[PDB]
Amino acid sequence: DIQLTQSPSSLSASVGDRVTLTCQASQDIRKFLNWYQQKPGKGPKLLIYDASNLQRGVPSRFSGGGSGTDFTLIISSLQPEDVGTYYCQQYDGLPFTFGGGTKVVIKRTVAAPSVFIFPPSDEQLKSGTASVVCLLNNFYPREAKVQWKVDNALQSGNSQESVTEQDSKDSTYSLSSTLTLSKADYEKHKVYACEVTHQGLSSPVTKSFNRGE
Amino acid sequence: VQLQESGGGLVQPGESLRLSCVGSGSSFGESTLSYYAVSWVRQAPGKGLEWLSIINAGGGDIDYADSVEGRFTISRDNSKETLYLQMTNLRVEDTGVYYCAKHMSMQQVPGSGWERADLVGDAFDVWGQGTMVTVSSASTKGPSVFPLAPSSKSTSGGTAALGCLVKDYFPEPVTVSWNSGALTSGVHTFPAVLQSSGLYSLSSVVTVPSSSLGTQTYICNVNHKPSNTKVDKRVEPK
Amino acid sequence: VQSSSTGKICNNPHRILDGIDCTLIDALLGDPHCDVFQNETWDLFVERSKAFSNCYPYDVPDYASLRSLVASSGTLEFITEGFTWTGVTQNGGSNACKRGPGSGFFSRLNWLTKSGSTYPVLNVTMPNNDNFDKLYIWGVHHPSTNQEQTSLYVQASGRVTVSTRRSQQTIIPNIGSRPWVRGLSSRISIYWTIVKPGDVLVINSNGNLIAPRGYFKMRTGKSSIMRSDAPIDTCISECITPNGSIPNDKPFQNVNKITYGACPKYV
Ligand SMILES: *[C@@H]1O[C@H](CO)[C@@H](O)[C@H](O)[C@H]1NC(C)=O
Ligand SMILES: *[C@@H]1O[C@H](CO)[C@@H](O)[C@H](O)[C@H]1NC(C)=O
Repeated sequence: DIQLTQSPSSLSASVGDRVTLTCQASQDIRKFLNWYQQKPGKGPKLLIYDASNLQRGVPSRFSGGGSGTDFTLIISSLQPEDVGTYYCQQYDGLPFTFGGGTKVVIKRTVAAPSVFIFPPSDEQLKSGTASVVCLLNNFYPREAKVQWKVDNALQSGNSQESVTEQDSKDSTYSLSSTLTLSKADYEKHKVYACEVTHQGLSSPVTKSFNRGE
Repeated sequence: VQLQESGGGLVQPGESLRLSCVGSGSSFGESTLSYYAVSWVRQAPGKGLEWLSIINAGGGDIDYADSVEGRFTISRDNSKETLYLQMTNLRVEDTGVYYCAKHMSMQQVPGSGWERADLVGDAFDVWGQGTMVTVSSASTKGPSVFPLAPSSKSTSGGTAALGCLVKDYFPEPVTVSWNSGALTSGVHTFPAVLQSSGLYSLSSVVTVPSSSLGTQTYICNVNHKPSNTKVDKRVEPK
Repeated sequence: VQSSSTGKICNNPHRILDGIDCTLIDALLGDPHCDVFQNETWDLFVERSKAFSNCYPYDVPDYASLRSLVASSGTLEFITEGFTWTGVTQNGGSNACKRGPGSGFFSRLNWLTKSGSTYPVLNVTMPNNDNFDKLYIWGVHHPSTNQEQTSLYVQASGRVTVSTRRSQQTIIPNIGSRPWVRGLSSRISIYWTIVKPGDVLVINSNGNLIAPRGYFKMRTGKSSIMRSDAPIDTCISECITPNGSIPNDKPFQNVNKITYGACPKYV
């Protein structure tokens, strides 16, 4: 089978920067090479067909070149809506194959998260489990540390995080951390705190509640 | 030309499932899907794109990827502008989003008696939204929906956060909207996480003005089609 | 006066070629059920009333003249030439003209269609640098709707011009519905051009060209064609009629006005 290798694996660049993505084929595929953009949880969209043709309706900041084994996709002026994963794809031979993708991220000014904590609902406690949720809203960069504390005991092994994709307009992220406890454990303790560490914060921010208040 | 897949859902290892893709609208000529070759392509959760099968406009020149050859069968009914993928002997690793994708080159003009000699198989210029196929021994389970209530201490002067926790469902996906899709600004619906129980969970949150908390409605509409569950949860302060 | 026949055409001393289910024109164009006639030769081609066409629906303006010309030449010898067709898609086929399991077309013709979103003004040339005349067979496609026209050829109106120094034919496709033939209301029309030694075939088209693949060799000689249902038999007879082979030992005959070979004069 023909293998396509993309470089880099991911990149970040500033709005307006010129960005170069490469694709290398394991053999000569002439110009039977196409580029797609995929935004998270959406279908791919064709950008460039047959190595260098710009698909109708695609902004002219996208261009493609190369032939044989080495291909490039260039974004001449990166825009906030260009975030997503970019795939090359060959049809020189069966099976048709895609590269592994290059993820494109916007590098923007640091933005501290707005933090919010949510106690479990009384309805949920009827299930025998309690979920405590911490929300970090509209921050940059993606890296953040959320620690859970229950009456000042640091929690490990019982939380999970989920992060949005970078917003196509403001280039920020949001993140949830969910702490899962049994009802019995939840009701033994009083102070529930979410402690957030992030580049945009000079010292950690803590949000907390007292159970039942 | 626009494409819409359907038929995806949960099946047990070894079972069969049939996917459909329906073409609607027009392109050059006023061309419909039946002018064109089409492939199925899938994407496993968090992974890249894998080409599966191709079929020419007139039903011929079929080929498959080795991963699915002998198990999957591609076909089409041009009178309904519909493509099919008949899957059999399904395996856990067949799990993923399945897309219908139209190849760009005109391959026939129906009614003209012309067909292109060669199957070009060039760029996929139209893709559908995709249909999720989950191959698992685990059971379907509808979610429970709980409020993420705006706090008593939700001054955060002037902006408040609220949401819905959609817990303990299988398989993916669930969809969430707010106020039947009228509230979109400030909404974040997080990607699903697989819990240690083997069930999924997700939250959706929105930020609103603090002054709006007494005084207009916020309902999260949760839909989990695999279990036919539909909940409209009204979210209010304690 | 020779007044009777055996009712059979003797296969000597003339090379008799039995068309079976094929007209000479279908053998010429290369209708797939006539593939067995490729490069055949004859003294007399025999056309049968069972003959039928089984390819894309077509007509030939001035059919009788092309049939006569080919018949007199006595050969379907075809030489493929290196025509270049830049910016178009070659080898168009049809479910109306199956060859093997798949859609096909007349073997000696090349159905050109658009490439991508464009069909350029084709301008090709083929010099005759040989010492014999070349016969080229070509055509024009008549779509049944404007949507077919623009889907296949881009331009809303095509045109095909084929010329040499001696003459020019300019054919304008006629978009419209003809009577239905096996589910199609479209047609191809067939035309021809002879290119003498030292002359040059020029083809110019911005749509609807059914292109030649090469040329047929032209000879002059004794060959002809006859319509007859008489079976072929293994015997010798110089004189052949549509009713069958007749003895030529008598000076007159009243079997048929149509004869091949050294025959008695008709009455
Ligand atoms: C066709 O070919 C000849 C030789 O290049 C050129 O002089 C002529 O202008 C061309 N005609 C058209 C109609 O393109
Ligand atoms: C030969 O066939 C012709 C044409 O069908 C007919 O007019 C003629 O009478 C026939 N003659 C004999 C002798 O069979």
